Amino acid sequence: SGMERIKELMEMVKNSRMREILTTTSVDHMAVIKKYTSGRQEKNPALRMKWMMAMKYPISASSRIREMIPEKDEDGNTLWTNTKDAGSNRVLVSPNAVTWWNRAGPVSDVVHYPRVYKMYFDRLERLTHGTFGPVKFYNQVKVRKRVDINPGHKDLTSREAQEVIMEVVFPNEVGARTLSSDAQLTITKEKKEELKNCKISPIMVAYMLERELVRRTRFLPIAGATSSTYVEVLHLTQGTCWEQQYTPGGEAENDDLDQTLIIASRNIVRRSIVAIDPLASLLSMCHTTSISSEPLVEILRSNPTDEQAVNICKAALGIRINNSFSFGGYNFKRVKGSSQRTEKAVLTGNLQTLTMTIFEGYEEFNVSGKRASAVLKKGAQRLIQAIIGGRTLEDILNLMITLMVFSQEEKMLKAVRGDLNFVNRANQRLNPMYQLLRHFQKDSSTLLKNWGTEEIDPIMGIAGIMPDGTINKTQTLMGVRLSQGGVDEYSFNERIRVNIDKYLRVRNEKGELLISPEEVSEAQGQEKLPINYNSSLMWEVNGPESILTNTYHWIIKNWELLKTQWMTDPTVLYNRIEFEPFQTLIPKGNRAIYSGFTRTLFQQMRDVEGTFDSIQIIKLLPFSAHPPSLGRTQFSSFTLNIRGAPLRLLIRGNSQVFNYNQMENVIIVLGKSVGSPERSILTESSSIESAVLRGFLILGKANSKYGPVLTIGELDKLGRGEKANVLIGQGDTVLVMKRK
Amino acid sequence: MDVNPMLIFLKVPVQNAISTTFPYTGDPPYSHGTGTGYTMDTVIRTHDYSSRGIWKTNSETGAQQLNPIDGPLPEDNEPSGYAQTDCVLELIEGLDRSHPGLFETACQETIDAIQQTRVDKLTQGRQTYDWTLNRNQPAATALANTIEVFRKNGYKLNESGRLIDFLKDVLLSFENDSMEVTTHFQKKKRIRDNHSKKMITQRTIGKKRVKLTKKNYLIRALTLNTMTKDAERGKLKRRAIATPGMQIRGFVYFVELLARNICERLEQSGLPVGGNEKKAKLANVIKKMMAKSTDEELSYTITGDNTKWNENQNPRIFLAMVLRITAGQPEWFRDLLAVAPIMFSNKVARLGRGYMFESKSMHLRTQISAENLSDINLRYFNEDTKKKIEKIRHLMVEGTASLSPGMMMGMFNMLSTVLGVSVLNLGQREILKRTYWWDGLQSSDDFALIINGHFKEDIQQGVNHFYRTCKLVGINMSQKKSYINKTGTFEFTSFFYRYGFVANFSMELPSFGVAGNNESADMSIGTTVIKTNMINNDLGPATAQMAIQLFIKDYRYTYRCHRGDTNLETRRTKSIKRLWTETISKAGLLVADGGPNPYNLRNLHIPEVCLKWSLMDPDYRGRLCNPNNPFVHHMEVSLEYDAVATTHSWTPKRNRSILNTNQRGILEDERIYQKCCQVFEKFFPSSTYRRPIGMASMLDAMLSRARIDARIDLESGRISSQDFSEITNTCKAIEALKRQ
Amino acid sequence: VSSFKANGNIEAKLGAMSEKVNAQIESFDPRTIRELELPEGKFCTQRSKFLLMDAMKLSVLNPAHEGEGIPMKDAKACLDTFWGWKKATIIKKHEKGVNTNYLMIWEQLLESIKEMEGKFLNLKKTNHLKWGLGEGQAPEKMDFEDCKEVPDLFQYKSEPPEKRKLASWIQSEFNKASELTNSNWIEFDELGNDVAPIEHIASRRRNFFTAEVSQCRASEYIMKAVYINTALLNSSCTAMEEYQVIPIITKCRDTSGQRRTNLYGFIIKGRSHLRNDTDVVNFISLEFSLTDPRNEIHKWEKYCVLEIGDMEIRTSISTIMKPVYLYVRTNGTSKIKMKWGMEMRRCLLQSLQQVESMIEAESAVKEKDMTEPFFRNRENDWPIGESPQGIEKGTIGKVCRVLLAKSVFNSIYASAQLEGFSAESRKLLLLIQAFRDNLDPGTFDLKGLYEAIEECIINDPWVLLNASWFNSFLKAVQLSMG
RNA sequence: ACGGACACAU
RNA sequence: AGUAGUAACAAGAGCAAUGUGUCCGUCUCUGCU
Ligand SMILES: [Mg+2]
Ligand SMILES: [Mg+2]
Repeated sequence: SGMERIKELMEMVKNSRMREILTTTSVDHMAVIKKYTSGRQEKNPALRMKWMMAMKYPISASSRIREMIPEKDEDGNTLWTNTKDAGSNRVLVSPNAVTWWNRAGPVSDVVHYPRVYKMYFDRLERLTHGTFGPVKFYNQVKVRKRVDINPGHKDLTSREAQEVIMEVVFPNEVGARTLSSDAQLTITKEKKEELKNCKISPIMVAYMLERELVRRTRFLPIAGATSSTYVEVLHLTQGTCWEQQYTPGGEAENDDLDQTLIIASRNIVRRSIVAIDPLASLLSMCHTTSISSEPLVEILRSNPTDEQAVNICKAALGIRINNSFSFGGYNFKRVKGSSQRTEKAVLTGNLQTLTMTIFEGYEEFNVSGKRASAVLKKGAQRLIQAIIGGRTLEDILNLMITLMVFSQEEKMLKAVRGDLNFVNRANQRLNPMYQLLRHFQKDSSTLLKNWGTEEIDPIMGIAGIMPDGTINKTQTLMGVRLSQGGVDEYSFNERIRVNIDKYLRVRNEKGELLISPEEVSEAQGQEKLPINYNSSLMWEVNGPESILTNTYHWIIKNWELLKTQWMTDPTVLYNRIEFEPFQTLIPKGNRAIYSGFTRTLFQQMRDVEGTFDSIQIIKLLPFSAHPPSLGRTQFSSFTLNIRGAPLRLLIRGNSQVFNYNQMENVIIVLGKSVGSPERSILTESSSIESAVLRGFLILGKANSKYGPVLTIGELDKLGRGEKANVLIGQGDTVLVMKRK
Repeated sequence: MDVNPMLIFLKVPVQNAISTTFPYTGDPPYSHGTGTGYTMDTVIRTHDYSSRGIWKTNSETGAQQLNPIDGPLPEDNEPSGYAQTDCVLELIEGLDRSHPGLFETACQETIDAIQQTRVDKLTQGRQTYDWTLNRNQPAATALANTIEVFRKNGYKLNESGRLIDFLKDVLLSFENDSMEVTTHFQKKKRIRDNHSKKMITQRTIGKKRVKLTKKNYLIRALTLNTMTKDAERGKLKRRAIATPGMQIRGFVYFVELLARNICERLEQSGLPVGGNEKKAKLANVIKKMMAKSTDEELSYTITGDNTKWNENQNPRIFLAMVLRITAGQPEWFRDLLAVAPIMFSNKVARLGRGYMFESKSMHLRTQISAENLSDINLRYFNEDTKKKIEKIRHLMVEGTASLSPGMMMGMFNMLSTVLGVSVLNLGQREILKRTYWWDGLQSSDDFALIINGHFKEDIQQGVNHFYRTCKLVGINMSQKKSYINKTGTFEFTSFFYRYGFVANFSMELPSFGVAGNNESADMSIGTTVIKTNMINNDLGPATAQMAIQLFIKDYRYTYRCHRGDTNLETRRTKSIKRLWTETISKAGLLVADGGPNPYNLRNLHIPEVCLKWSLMDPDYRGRLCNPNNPFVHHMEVSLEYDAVATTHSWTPKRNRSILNTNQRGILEDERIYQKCCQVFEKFFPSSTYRRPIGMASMLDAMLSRARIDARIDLESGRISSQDFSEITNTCKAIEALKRQ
Repeated sequence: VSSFKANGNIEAKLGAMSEKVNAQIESFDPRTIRELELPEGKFCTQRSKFLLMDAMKLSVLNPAHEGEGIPMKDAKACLDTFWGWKKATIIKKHEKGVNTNYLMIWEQLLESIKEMEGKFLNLKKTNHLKWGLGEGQAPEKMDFEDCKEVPDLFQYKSEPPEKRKLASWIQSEFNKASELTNSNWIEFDELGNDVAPIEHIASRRRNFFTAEVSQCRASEYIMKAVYINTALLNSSCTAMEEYQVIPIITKCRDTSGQRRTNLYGFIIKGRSHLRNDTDVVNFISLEFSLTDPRNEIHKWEKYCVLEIGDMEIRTSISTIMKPVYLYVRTNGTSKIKMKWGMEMRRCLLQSLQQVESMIEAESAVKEKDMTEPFFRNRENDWPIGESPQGIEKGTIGKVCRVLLAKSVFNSIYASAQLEGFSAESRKLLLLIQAFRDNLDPGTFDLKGLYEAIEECIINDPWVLLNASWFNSFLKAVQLSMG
């Protein structure tokens, strides 16, 4: 009842050394004296186990084995022996005693293993009922990123889950801190009701709860899906040259499917506009695309996902549009106006150079969901007017932080205090608009006194909010008011009817241009579930790193066919649909200026004989997959958007993107070998070149018998029969003549 | 035909077969005998690279200290220690300018961590030099001896349990004119061995109280014990490592915590990242460096190491760095963080074991210790040791040698990283305004430096500028271990980048094998190591299946658990054969019970009990996972909790004995501490789960808990009033004893 | 420090610093670099713990005797199959030893094998056995407190190793170790059933890998080393005071699937009170051979070779009567050497992970599994050797066996010379690769790199062979650029 | 949280 | 003698740092087909 431990403490206190230790050691010093060890350290346990298992008794167990396991086997083995001491509570045990217990010990009716290790049985249930597709062989472009190896609880973070575990298992030891969430409280009451009358040790209960509730992450090289059920089978699903198609056993997660529907929508939308019919291609790809081995159009008829590119895929089919987008989890529904996106290089509050994406153009908003409402008048970097509503008085105060992050003026971008790294510890680019969100939730005093005040007229139906938390009726902040009733429901939460056209601009029965394809967010996220665009319009796995390698891999094996199309009737070659998903990597204003340069380079390779570089026709060819312009400008590199970072591709020589390797006789793209082009080096390696400059011929290396040096942009005022020395790029000079 | 493996490098690139250059299947080189020669070598070299500095005698320790700081600038390419304090301050000022708010954020995190760090953080270490014993001890043992000696001498600030009060006691103990410590002495006695009939020496260790002087205590408090690093790959000759005592370790902890907070937020630091995160960071650095370049630019990468990194660093430079990083901070914090460079500027190095001397007439050998080597006549050494002893004699004090320059191996890794990052940070193109600029990444001494320039001579001028700035701050680039090539391939700490990081599987080969804990733990480790190398180190699927088979073969040998139908015979073949014959479902027996191997590629992440659970016999499952398992430890709630683990989770017996050495007198205290910590956990259940905090003694905590537990049990009706009165009177008897 | 402002101090000290502090880039051209300078002296001698290509087995096919599987019972069963014994004579002396002691050791061992009972044969401690096992050779360890009176206390010597010249025997050993035998040496344990298609692909590739890798001679050396180091560790820990006899056993399966137990000779353990990890236990190795040591005498420097018998040898035409020699030496091993010898089967990983990676690299390019093209289409497409006709190209299974033999010989001849040489010559290999990529390599001290390489080439025959291999690869690379 | 193993740098 | 290699073992006290990352866990015998 608790009498035995106080009698034992009396017995120990009657010893003098024990009493001095128990009276002089504090609870903090007990952590030090608990790990006190005065013997020699045991090293090398592998070697020690190798030779200790040759002995008869390598195992030390408690003395109760003398009552549970006999001293003699049926075969005559000795199972345990008493130690060299006399009153030791410890015996030396043979592994034959372990085998005796496993074959002839007491059978128990109560086993605890499927409950304590329920996580691993969940894993085995996911594997056993899983399905295997084929194996495809291609160059896997893995990217090292942080993923979840244990998903944890959705309502908890790791520290909140550890505090829930302490409140459940050891409730009288939690100390000063309380549980600061209602989710913590519901999980705590549920786990306390679940774990009543448990004869398991509390530490094993705590570790079982940590396997259930605590989210663990690791940096792993992932090629495909990144949800926690595709990460446990990462050794099975991917390798260096192969992909095993695997669907785990069981029902998928909802928030995982909601995310990967958006990523698959944006790929099909961005692929479609560089087709000659952007609607007929989007319908051809939506009906064949599958997510976690489930078709797309059956997901697009039951999902409440409110996103811009999802709405193109539904308005093409016929599913009704719930027109809104989501920042922070709230429905940010537009009303009126129109904008367009184009990024820029702006400065932030912590003196860091940031590449933000700001929506330039007027947009009227009705932002409302589940706790409040807001009618945000807003244009270009200007929170003009927001009559914000609510239900409780405090829930308006947190949503006040929500709208003022989305505003992005020249006030909130320079009213940031603290340390807000938009990169991570691996120099990985975090998206900026959600980093100001999680920062201003608790640091809000810089967003209330830098925002200032604006004068208003005493009209009824309007309240106010001050910087210092005062509800007011004379003054308030700039562009933010407070209403009472707000805007009612069943107009944001109605899925309205719309119609689509050939170029995917989505307009309703009145004619509101609700979605244009130019308003699609051109980001490449990594999906939680795999996506099989089983179509002849895409490649095997999408991704900007994969579109680069697979396009050049296809030109290299089809080079015997494509070189003949290049030699005669070349405009049939440029119009290939294999070349079309490569154009999603080029920015929009750069497409016609690159094909006009490239085809002008390609025509000078034809009118000048002997200047046939098959390694440079390959490199420039998927930049001609567009109707050209007549803009006679000079380029030394072509930029390519991959994960936000514009990779350059040099017209002359290797790069980090297109590297030809003379040693292996191969073209290396992004570190992936994409095959030997033709192996025609002896016909190649010429002197005169024609596909580097526009209207100019490189004539060998540098020579100063013609005058000074120029650069690539300063060749505009030249004449006939005039040669020069030009910095061509990558630290070298060539003799260059503007021809006839 | 003579067979040459290296000719495979004709066809395969060297990075794609780099695993054939690591001979990591044989044993690594170990050191035999003493480490005194490598200690003397490093003392001689540290004073050789600084020899043109100033010599002074310390007023407190009496040692000869060499000051190379602001010394004469070097005139050749030898390793130099003449770091210029103004250039170090300029580089740290430039690091603060390029990162505004970095030093203040890192100092604030260190200030918050100083106030909440306990003394027992210092028990996180491995083998620590114990100044009370003049010997290495484990870290918790060394801290307990230091706290015991301090509180015996009247330094009771560390009774609060915070680390900073222990550090105040460390600084206050230097004023003590006579320290009184407890030392381990021995008592020898000539007995006759009973099993070989040879007269041996019985060593019996006891405790003894001695009186240290003030200078002897100060020399011991600045003493770094030294030894040779064993099992080091890649080197022909051995080097020495050092361990500091307990008076240095808390200050070194706080300084390295500040420098870790700085290094986390630097994009050019390779610490504290590692693994996939470090490779992601290096690939991001390569891509950003090619992003911050125009097309008329060469780019070259140095694969760099530094010559004698730890010997050419300086604690006075670290003092200037720490004071400039913490500029504008509280002066207690600047004085606390300055203690570790001041203590490393005045350190001595204990020389080691000494040397083994041999007598050919008497046919004997004796170990002459490091403290007796100053009295040995010089004719008794060999030639290299004679030269070492003669040029170290003016540094020798109390068995140690004075070592004022140099830090030691690994003492300040992050602070040295910050210095290298400051030199890397100098090369931004807006700072330099040259025709060149550089960038890169820097670990402890390894760097990858990317120099961009318009011509190859600008690359040379940039390399010269980087090299000479590094020479100004004491950093010496290794000219024989470094090289330069164009950007696209490099090496960083045995990571090989050939347009992307290749796999180096040989590096992981010492982890494939039987680990030696017990049967279940080794099975888990073996499958997990195979799976982790499938994911990260590109272990192919056929080689992973072969690895599973090789692990199961070595496992079945090691625990003598071959299959139940085998023809082999061991000590446990008969009982495993009985268990095999009596079992209906043989496919559910564990491999440690003669069962079949269940593992293939797909189920490598599932433990063996979970994998076989639906195939076990209910008798075998009830015996194997019996909750009355006599091989594991049972926690008392007599009555104990149920077990969860199987019978294969036994513990192997230990052997902490030393040959001919009785040491019961020094092993009493560990048993008494274990008994006190066992009786504490009867009152505080979560002590083994979370470390309990507290400043009250263990006995007061136990009596308070017993009183409130008896009162809550009497309120809840779970005990009677007589039991409550008996518990309260037992507590009053314990308090009557505790008063005396 | 708190009031410091920079005023161009770095540029002032860079103006003041001498111009002899510079990092001048020397352009690297492998066509103009020199070969590594191999040392001179006497030839390198054999130093493996057992005989590799000269060893002889006495075998029993399908052993069914009593107590089968016990090592001394199998050793008696294998000695029963040889009746051509005679009186042993020293035909090649160990020049630093007492060779009559080795003769008496062999006669004592054979006499005690003839009349042993039990499972473990422990030889009596006679004077020749105490000599050959180094008993009494240590000076008596004393404390210095009772040793100050001793007036001739001289420090232990720390001489460097003496340089040896590369001989041709270690290349012959490496050529023999890359060859297929007529037996399976590695018995791989069972696997779970294949459910995934990738497991079918992996099993199909693993069957090719096992068919090439298990009949190799290096796999026999793996199993020999694993058995020897295992039995030596178990004997060294359980029989610390006995002079135990450990037979050198292996167990193979032939091309017909029949079991076979092979005996290579015996090992007599000394006393093993191993406290450090580098503490040496001494043993005597006595190994059967059909190789006359008087041809390559310098290889057998540490051995006393006896002639103990005659054997009918059936050649391709008819039958001769060859002498049977017994190679006897003292050798020694530590616990870490035994530990790393018991795990030589991970050499099988280091080979195969390389070969599979090559198979996988082509599989990323051809977009299909190229396992059966690599093993069935018998193309010669990897340089693995240098004949007098030039560079010889082998199949991928030959590459399997050559890389396997390289890992096995790294494990057998593991030294600090090897560790230093590999880490230092890796830089020169990467520089040659950077030249062949047209990445314009450059050095800062190439002469210092060469002196860092060549100080690691002292006397180990494997290191001298690897340095000669690097010289041959450099000549091949310079000829490919001719 | 603590411990063990392995890798790398010093 | 031998192992070995800058100093040792060849019995008679067994000397394992710092930093980072990854992985696992929670107290008289020798036989690998
Ligand atoms: Mg270095
Ligand atoms: Mg280094």
